[PDB]
Amino acid sequence: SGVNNTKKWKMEFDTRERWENPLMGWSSTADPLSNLVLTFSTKEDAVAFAEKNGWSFDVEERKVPKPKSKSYGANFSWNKRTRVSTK
Amino acid sequence: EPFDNSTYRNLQHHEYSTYTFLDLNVELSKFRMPQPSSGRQSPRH
Repeated sequence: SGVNNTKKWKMEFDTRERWENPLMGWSSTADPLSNLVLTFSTKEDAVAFAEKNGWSFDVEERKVPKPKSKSYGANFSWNKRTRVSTK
Repeated sequence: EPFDNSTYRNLQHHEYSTYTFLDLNVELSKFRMPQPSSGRQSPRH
């Protein structure tokens, strides 16, 4: 339930082939840009680092949890169906 | 009719029954005025 991991913009590269070794069988790969994840404090800085390094990008806007009005007294409401049956 | 302070006249509780409380509650229902209505039939309905 913590939110301390949703405060910095991340840059990541699309995944690629990941086969299994003929030996014991780890997850091999041939794409060096597989574990590269970069962190940026603002979208503009992040979107600027992409084409400056020359990388086609797509950007998804930050999802802000909308404020929700919560009242404890609603748990026991005279009329409204929000009255709970257990506590 | 004295100041019979030496007698515990509250003995009616001795000859009570299992259903006594709910019995005279039922007999007492007719005196009660209609209850308020919260609208819906249930908090879930």
